[PDB]
Amino acid sequence: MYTFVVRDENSSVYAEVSRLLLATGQWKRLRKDNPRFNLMLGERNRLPFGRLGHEPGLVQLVNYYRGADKLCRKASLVKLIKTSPELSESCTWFPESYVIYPDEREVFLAAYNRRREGREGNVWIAKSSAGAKGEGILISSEASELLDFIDEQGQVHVIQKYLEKPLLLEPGHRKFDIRSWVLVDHLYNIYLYREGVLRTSSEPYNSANFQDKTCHLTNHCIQKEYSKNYGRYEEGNEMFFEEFNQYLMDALNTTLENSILLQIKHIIRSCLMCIEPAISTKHLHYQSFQLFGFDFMVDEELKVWLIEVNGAPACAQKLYAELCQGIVDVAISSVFPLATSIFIKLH
Amino acid sequence: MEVIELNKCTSGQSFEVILKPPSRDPSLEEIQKKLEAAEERRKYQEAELLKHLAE
Amino acid sequence: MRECISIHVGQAGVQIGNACWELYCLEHGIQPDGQMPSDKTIGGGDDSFNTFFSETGAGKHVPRAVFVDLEPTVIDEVRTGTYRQLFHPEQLITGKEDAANNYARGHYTIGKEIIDLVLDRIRKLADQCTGLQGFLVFHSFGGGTGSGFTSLLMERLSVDYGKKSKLEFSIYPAPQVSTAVVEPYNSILTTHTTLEHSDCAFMVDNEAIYDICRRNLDIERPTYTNLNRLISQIVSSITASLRFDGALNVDLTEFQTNLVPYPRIHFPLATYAPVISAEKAYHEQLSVAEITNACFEPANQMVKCDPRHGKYMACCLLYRGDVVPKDVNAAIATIKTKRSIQFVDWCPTGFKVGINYQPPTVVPGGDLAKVQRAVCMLSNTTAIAEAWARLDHKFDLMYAKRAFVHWYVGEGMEEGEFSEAREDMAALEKDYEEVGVDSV
Amino acid sequence: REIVHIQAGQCGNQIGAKFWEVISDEHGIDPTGSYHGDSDLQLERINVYYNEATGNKYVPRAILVDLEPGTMDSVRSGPFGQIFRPDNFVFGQSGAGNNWAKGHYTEGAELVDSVLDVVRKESESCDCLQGFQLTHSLGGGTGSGMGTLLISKIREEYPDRIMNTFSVMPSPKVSDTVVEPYNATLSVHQLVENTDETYCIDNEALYDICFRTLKLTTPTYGDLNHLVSATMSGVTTCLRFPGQLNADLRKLAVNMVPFPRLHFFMPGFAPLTSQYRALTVPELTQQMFDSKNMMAACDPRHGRYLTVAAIFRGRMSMKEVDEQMLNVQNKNSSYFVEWIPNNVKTAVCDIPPRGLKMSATFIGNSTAIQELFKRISEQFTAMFRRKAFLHWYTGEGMDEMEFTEAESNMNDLVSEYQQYQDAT
Ligand SMILES: Nc1nc2c(ncn2[C@@H]2O[C@H](COP(=O)(O)OP(=O)(O)OP(=O)(O)O)[C@@H](O)[C@H]2O)c(=O)[nH]1
Ligand SMILES: Nc1ncnc2c1ncn2[C@@H]1O[C@H](COP(=O)(O)OP(=O)(O)CP(=O)(O)O)[C@@H](O)[C@H]1O
Ligand SMILES: Nc1nc2c(ncn2[C@@H]2O[C@H](COP(=O)(O)OP(=O)(O)O)[C@@H](O)[C@H]2O)c(=O)[nH]1
Ligand SMILES: COc1ccc(-c2ccc(OC)c(=O)cc2)c(OC)c1OC
Ligand SMILES: [Ca+2]
Ligand SMILES: [Ca+2]
Ligand SMILES: [Ca+2]
Ligand SMILES: [Mg+2]
Ligand SMILES: [Mg+2]
Ligand SMILES: [Mg+2]
Repeated sequence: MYTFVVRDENSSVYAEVSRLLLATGQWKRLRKDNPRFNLMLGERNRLPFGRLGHEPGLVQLVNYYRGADKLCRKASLVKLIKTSPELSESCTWFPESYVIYPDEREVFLAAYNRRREGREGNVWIAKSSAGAKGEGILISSEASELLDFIDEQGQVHVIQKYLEKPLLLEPGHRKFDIRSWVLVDHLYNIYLYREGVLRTSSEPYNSANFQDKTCHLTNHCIQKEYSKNYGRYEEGNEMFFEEFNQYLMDALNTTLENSILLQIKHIIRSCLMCIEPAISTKHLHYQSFQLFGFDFMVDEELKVWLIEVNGAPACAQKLYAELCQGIVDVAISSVFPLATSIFIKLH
Repeated sequence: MEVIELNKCTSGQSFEVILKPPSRDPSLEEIQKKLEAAEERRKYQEAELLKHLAE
Repeated sequence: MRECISIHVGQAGVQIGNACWELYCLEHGIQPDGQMPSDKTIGGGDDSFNTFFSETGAGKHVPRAVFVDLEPTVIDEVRTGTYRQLFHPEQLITGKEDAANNYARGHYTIGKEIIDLVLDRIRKLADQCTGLQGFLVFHSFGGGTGSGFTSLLMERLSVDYGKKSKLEFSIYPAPQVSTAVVEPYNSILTTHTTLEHSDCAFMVDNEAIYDICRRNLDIERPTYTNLNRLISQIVSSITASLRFDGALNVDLTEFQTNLVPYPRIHFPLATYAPVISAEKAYHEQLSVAEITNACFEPANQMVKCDPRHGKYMACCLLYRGDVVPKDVNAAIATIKTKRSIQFVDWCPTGFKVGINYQPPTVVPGGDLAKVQRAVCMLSNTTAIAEAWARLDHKFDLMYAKRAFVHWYVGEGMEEGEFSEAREDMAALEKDYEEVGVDSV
Repeated sequence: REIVHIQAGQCGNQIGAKFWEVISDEHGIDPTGSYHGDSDLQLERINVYYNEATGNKYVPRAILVDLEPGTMDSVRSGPFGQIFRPDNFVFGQSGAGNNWAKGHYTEGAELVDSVLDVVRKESESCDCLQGFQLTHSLGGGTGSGMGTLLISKIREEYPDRIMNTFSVMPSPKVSDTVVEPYNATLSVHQLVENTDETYCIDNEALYDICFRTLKLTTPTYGDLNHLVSATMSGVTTCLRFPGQLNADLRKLAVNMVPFPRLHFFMPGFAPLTSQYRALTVPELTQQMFDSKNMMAACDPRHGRYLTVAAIFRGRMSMKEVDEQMLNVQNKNSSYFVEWIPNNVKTAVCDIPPRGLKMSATFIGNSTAIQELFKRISEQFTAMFRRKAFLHWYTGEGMDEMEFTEAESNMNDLVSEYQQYQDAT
């Protein structure tokens, strides 16, 4: 039989993957530190990639790409986009962004002065990776409050042009963001899960007051605790593609595929092709796959912007079964075979 | 991308390419002490064995 | 001209030494009886090949080599083999019984009894050198003799030849190739004791050589002979510059100057291409661009690791055969736009290139096809620390239970030497991390 | 790389004689000591076990010991009996009466210096003695009591040499007297302190294999000894023949024994057949790890392997051997300790044993061996609790306290094994 080890106990996704693997009767879970495994479901931090692929007679596979963190941290994502010629500073689907240390403190003020002098909208957002779990975010129109805020936190932050003109769902006049799940297998095929989730705001979008931040930040934890109207429009502030597509037809006479999904597929492909030579495990002595969470914003012109890339995403409750089954089919059984497709392959 | 310090002989050549620029020991006596100290520990352990066997 | 003395310790060192000197003789036109018809200076000379060979009055070319092992059966093969006439008996040194895979037995118990004899025989070779530059030392990490006696000898070489350089060729243990259970212990113990005494060390992982023999030579179960003839090709390409006319890596000092800017981080990664099966009836000869590109494939490295996730401190390319500088630069240009090659900040991004026009020599009847051009890349990359991590983990698993420790204490080693050596390795892995990785 | 072989008492000499018959046939040595083989591979390591005599005869480096003459007259009359050096038969007349005290303290002590005189003479003609192998039973008096006395005196004279024993453990299923557990418990304590490696050969296992697997309705000692001699040949293959493993008894001890007292091995052999059928490498590897092929009646599923050595003999695919060996581990990885990496070692030799195209020999250092010492311990205590049969030992000058101490020593051994069976 095939053998695997589980080293991330907090992963909702691979808890379910491991549950499915055992139920096939053809996989056995070994102890955390048994080196004789075929499959490692690895820890989030300090995954020991250097100990993979040295066990004689075992084809070994791990559920993380070494080096994919470059895409999945807020600071290094900005750096990767600016310095990669495939993406370039002239990248049209990623907001103007700068990395600030308590370095790009100077150039950020250069563009800030330019916009404010031109009387343009000058609202920015400051965020970081260390600012996890729904806090440590500042939306302001004054650069003073943004730089003063980062020095007090004391960690590497990004300042980004805040999308002042989002697409607003009706009724409710409300903000949202789109989560897409993407699976990259050991052959570096890029699979987009058919089902995405809109994570909605429950409160009407207020362009005057950025201090409240319940109608500005769409995270499921900020809407579950600080928001009135939570749940009235959609269960759990989650709209799925069928309803959203139907909305775009009724409201804006277009479809999710045409107005949004072509851009999303374009962005996913651009990001993952850019880092392919750095992280591909083709010809390597062990193989990798990884599940990614891409977060997108849509403006009122139906232009799609990339906000961030999550390297250890969770799944929406109603989508856990389908996607986890798809992970076993496409990423695990393709390497370790047992005795219609829910993914769009991005070529 | 520049080539520098090209040397040529009838057997071959050598040169350098620069793509981008940048930005106490133990004495003889001390070794002898260590080796003798280990031997003494070996002798001590063997004497304990032979003492044990004499009992 | 400045001489180099080669020292081969234990089974692995001796058997690899035999494969190297055999290949050296083929490369220099020296027959097994030591005669060299092309050397027109009879009885002497200061040619480049004289760095490795002395000369007798009868025109006999004798390796500047000492072979040391604590049991006699492997060196007895040298004494009766094809090249038995090459060496004086004074150069082949055997003890009565071996170190039983036990570092402490090779280092303390048996080593204390044979070390002065070995130094006497090396002194005899040194006394024939007008300007000895230092020593090339071949040994396994895993054997009791290769680990334990080598570290004792290196310490004494530092005392007796203080100003002389010392390079290592070290065989790193792999379960696919006849390993013993205690080899992680012996590897850590000998690396700790030898570290301060070695200026440059080329690690060869038996796992990587094994898999190259399986994949590229189509040998299902490689023997030591298959393994060692491949290793001796890599060794030959590293030492070619000491034995032939040239201007790169012309003395041992230059190895550290070109590959080792930080003294403790002195383990260059070797990568070699192409390795082609001699039984391959149809073969298309590979271009400069293709063999150079192959130098950045993990599958061709002497130690399996991923240089994309480390940083380079230095990089040397050593070509043999039909290669001209223009092809090399055109190939480097292409690779830099395709591969992840990142140097540390305080080092220039570049390559020292050496070309020798003579293509690799292949042993008649061997497994390796003759090729028109080959390259060995020596790169000091922090990625080689993956091998130290793998070894330290295995050490930690056994040492937590003190499994087998009594065998070492019973030879007079103190238990504290284990954790002292483990602590040194921990600092070593930390040094690679500070040099090679950026904060996440 | 010389080994000096010693065989003591009835069991020790009958199993020892079979061992020399088997390996003499493997090395091409006829019963008169003349070599008549066909491969020089037979002669490359002949000196490990044989001295070369004047007329190019080969003589076992073997010393034959007993306190009564009967079994050694049988050996001398036996098939290869003339091969042994006549001066190496050392024997008394009184016997030891299945009594460890007679062997260790009274009758044996009168004879032991004569044995050491012969041991000294054989060692003197060794270029570089590896060490000693002893064959004996633990349930009688001579092999058990005089055998362990011998081991103690050899250690005093050769403290840096390896001592290796093949020790037959008693079983009520194949029993001569009720005092066997006393004799075995007294001996185990000696072995814990004074051997480096001991092959535990359980007469209960031998009987079960003859009965259940070989379909012998009425096993005899001779049937039992066939299994022993095949196993002894198997575990000494790498000493006796060339191969890529360049290892002797000390290298075996270094890599098999992670803690000095835990040096009691479970041997096994495959095939065992009740035959002309081809055995495949998968079958050979499956059987060699099967409890039913083990010679110590212990269930390996009841413990964990600290270390394993596997030796394959015959012309077979080494690639297939590795695959099956990796398969066996990767399947049953809950029976190997995870804190000794690469603790299963595979070795190969081209020469198959007599009458087989291929075979495999298993050497396990498993914590399950503790079941063997528990069984002896229980049988000991059931008698010792009532001081039953003790007068046979106190009449030779022994005290009850020495029994209490041997019992505690074996219970400690059992607890040491149990401490590593849960070690994680
Ligand atoms: N590549 C290669 N590795 C070898 C060779 N011989 C042994 N090894 C490796 O070296 C290690 C074993 O050590 P040896 O060199 O044989 O031991 P030794 O130095 O002779 O020491 P003792 O025999 O213990 O006294 C194992 O990892 C072997 O795989 C060889 O010829 N080639
Ligand atoms: N540049 C921008 N312009 C407008 N709104 C933005 C923005 N960047 C972020 N937001 C809003 O802030 C929310 C939180 O931003 P961010 O993506 O940094 O949080 P996060 O890292 O917690 C996402 P996840 O929970 O998936 O990891 C987003 O969901 C979005 O609604
Ligand atoms: N396997 C085997 N066991 C034997 C043989 N002879 C005796 N035994 C066992 O050995 C023990 C008796 O010891 P024995 O050697 O006869 O007494 P000794 O002559 O005083 O050493 C009992 O456990 C017997 O079952 C034999 O030839 N083969
Ligand atoms: C003299 O014969 C042997 C000597 C050494 C070994 C041996 C055993 C086990 C090992 O790991 C548990 C090992 O690493 C090396 C050698 C060995 O096992 C193969 C031998 O044959 C049984
Ligand atoms: Ca000359
Ligand atoms: Ca020095
Ligand atoms: Ca008497
Ligand atoms: Mg995030
Ligand atoms: Mg050796
Ligand atoms: Mg009897």
